[PDB]
Amino acid sequence: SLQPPPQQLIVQNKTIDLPAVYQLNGGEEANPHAVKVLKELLGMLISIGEKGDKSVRKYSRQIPDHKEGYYLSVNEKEIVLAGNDERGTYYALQTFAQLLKDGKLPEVEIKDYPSVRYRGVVEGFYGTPWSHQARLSQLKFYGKNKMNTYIYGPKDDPYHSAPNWRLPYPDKEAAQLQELVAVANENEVDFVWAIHPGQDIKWNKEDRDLLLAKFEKMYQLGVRSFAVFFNDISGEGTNPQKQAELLNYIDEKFAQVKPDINQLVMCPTEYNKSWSNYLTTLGDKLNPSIQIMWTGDRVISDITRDGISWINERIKRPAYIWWNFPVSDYVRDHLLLGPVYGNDTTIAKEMSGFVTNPMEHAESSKIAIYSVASYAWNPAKYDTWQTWKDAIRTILPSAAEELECFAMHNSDLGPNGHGYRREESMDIQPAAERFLKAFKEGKNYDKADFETLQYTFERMKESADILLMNTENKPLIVEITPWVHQFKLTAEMGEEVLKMVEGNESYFLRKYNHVKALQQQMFYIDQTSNQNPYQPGVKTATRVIKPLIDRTFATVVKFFNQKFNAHLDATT
Ligand SMILES: CC1=[NH+][C@H]2[C@@H](O1)O[C@H](CO)[C@@H](O)[C@@H]2O
Ligand SMILES: [Ca+2]
Repeated sequence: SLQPPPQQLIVQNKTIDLPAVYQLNGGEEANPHAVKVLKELLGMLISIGEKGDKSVRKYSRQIPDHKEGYYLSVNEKEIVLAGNDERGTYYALQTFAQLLKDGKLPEVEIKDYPSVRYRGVVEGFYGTPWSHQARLSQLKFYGKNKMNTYIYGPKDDPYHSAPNWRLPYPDKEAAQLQELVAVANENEVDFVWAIHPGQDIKWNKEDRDLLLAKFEKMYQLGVRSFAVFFNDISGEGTNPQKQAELLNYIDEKFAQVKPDINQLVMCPTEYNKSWSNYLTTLGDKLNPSIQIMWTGDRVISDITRDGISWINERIKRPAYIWWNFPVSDYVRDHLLLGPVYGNDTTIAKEMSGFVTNPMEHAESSKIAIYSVASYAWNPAKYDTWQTWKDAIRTILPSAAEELECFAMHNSDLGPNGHGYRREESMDIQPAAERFLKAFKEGKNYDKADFETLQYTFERMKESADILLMNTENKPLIVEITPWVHQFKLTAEMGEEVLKMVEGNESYFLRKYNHVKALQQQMFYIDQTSNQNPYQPGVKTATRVIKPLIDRTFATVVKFFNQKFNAHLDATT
């Protein structure tokens, strides 16, 4: 199992021992970051190097001729880790580290390279920006999954957006950015520093000079890739001719002047199909090397063949995709922990880049991020479900089943202004649907369904309790804890409500009162946890499980009230 899966893989059904004695050719000429991964993992010859190095001369026809490509070979006689370029060598090592299992390797031959040129993450959501420690952890994770791109653009950073985009970062923060940049470098990730000036930009010399001075300060802190964001603004900063002129100016006086600038990227104001001469003005005027970002047919959407042709026709270049999932900044009471799916797997050539805007919950986003990394590297082989399982097992190996259970009932967004939904709880959804119907109509429910609902609530309780106490990824557990409490409460409510379904008039009373107490505890968590100004609270298992419970409760309470002439409160 390899994530992302390589372009080409031939496996020989033999295994070799990681050599106790070995001879390393190329250690001094190969990418230092790749050599470092190799030595920590470690007579038999091992050859490491970039094409052009004396170490790998014998394999140069083996090395794929692609940016970031690599040839990797393991057999009983030798090991070869040969990049087409320095980052390709590092990528060989990240594949190599996954082959190693118990001091053993399979005999293989891999030729690999990314299908999409830029792959990664844009921290571009509304809400609490990622902590410094969060970001350090992200960048290690990106290099492991061959994501080469991190776009730094937290809407609420005042040195990124209006009005202090004009001011150098204060010393403390600048030292932090500088560390991020060094750590990105170590993990072969391009730190792309974004600026968001359009809300108060003046199309004059004063503001244009300030923007270049700011980019120059960022250059001094090590930054080598840059973006200019014009998303979600109003006023004169939306002018497409002015924007293109600015980006072209930046390109002419900065990106073409410095020896080593990599990505120059812009996010347009009209960044999705439903929100549109703006696009053709940019496509025609903006220098061809400059990237243009795009979220799809709507603010939140998945990328289709027709959707991507539509945009590429207007911008006159392959669109650099900003995918708004798992971003939850418009449904902040939900965690979106489901599979990444819905994106067309045959359009790699029609995109310059593919990044995912994640949740404010950094560790919880690694499930989707790991999947996006898999998809963007090798879309033709992208496997939604398997990759979601591999993500979870990679992130929490000590409690993989429990995180799966929690994530599979924490996927949908609930009703929202963007109209964007995800599947959730599909496993039990038939059994749920059948159970509910047998009440609506007044018939006997199938027993197997009752038990499947029991088993589901039980596994939910187990997973909640185990996740709470897990110490392998504490930051993850801190992020999800309030939803964990609420998820456990849901499961307990579920067990008690089913017990109410199985008839004693005094037993039913105990169980009803118990359920009233559980509802109250859930109200309390919803009223005191995650109290943001927009979608306060904590909602979990909303698509299928919570309605199933609430409906079943309202039904059985009604039957009871009709039977014993009582007036129990049937609300939820
Ligand atoms: C390009 C773009 N910018 C906005 C918009 O898409 O919607 C996102 C999700 O609500 C939000 O996070 C982002 O800041
Ligand atoms: Ca070299």
